[PDB]
Amino acid sequence: EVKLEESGGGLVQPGGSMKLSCVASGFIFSNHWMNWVRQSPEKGLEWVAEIRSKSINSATHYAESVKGRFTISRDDSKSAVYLQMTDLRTEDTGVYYCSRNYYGSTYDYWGQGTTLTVSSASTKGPSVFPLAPSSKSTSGGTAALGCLVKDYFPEPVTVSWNSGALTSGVHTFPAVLQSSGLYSLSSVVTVPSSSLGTQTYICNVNHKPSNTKVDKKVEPK
Amino acid sequence: DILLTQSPAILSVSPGERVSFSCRASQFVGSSIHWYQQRTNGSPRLLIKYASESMSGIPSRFSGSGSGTDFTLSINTVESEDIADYYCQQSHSWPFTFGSGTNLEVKRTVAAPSVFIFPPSDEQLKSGTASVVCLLNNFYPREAKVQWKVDNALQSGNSQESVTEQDSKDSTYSLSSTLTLSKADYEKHKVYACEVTHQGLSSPVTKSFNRGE
Ligand SMILES: OC[C@@H](O)[C@@H](O)CO
Repeated sequence: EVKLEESGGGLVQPGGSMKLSCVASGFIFSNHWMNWVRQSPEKGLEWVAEIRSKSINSATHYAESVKGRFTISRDDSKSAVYLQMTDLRTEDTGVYYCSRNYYGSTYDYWGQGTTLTVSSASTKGPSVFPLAPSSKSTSGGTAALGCLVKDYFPEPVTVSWNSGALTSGVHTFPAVLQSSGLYSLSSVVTVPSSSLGTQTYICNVNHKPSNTKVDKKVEPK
Repeated sequence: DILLTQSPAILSVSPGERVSFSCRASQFVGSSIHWYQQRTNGSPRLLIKYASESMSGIPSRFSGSGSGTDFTLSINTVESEDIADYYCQQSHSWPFTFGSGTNLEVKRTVAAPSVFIFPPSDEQLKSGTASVVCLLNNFYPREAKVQWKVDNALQSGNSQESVTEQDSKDSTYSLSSTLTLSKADYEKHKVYACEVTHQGLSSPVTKSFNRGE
């Protein structure tokens, strides 16, 4: 199994710096070309940088829109590829994917992405409130419950239920930007109404830029 | 640089039908077009390389064709699990470029939403704010109307809605509407109601509660 795992995203002021990392496994790392490809609502999928093998001088190539500001590097002893970003701009905001390109053809493996936000605003961790089940959130044999993840910045937060053991029926809604400048979202799950008060439901909320890791037990009302 | 034009940007098809995605290159790219699938909250997955060679593990209903500047991705019988965005990519010349993507919606029979309402939590109320949430779960088609009434007074400008992307297991959408009030304005009223209209409902559905019950 090939795996690529990015990290290092977060919030940075305009003009600031930030270094992304990616660790690879499942192929002979030092023989292959590692890439960063970013994604944003405005520009879609956009190749950013490539570093090729040590055997051909670890040659680095950059998209014209980041040339001079970004530096890609690799450490073959760690199976790591890095992206040092400087003089960051608002338009650099996006999801940054670590990706392998098969010698100038397909991007045949991708990581899961790490999110970069270039903004003058500050980091704020979320507050987490239960959306408690009751008869008012029961529809026949289905009950709904959830978690309200309120007043955080920047994106993203991840939510899981019962430490990931509960995935069926879960909807985590796209975040909305409130007038305050802070994001807000709800994660809900639908369950059998008979399981209210007999099964435990805990939403696990993670907001890395503020190092919030909160588990919230959601109880019937 | 080579521009890949993917048009149309949205496709909507019924299950069991054949669907075709179009990718046109502004210059000759030979056969060096690659197709990717990106599911909601996921990463692009390689499907076809070099216009028509499907990768190992891709279901056989996927196939590609074309050469020169005109390329097609086909799904000969579409299922809900095929709901995603589809991107093309050229590696004929540097730099490699991607199309803008086409989104695939798979139609289904009309499904009225289940409607649920949640009062604000005691914890949030202690912080001075009351958020009331109305959930419209697993409906189709996407269009739905949500109105907040507080003691039968229609509310305006104090709510926000968020809609999920179409679900690949059952082709439905879900929607949340959050009404936010100060604790002071929350305590000045009693009845908090959520009213939902949708193609699948024979008449509007109202979910409500009395504050403090
Ligand atoms: O999440 C499915 C819900 O409708 C349950 O009643 C079925 O087990």
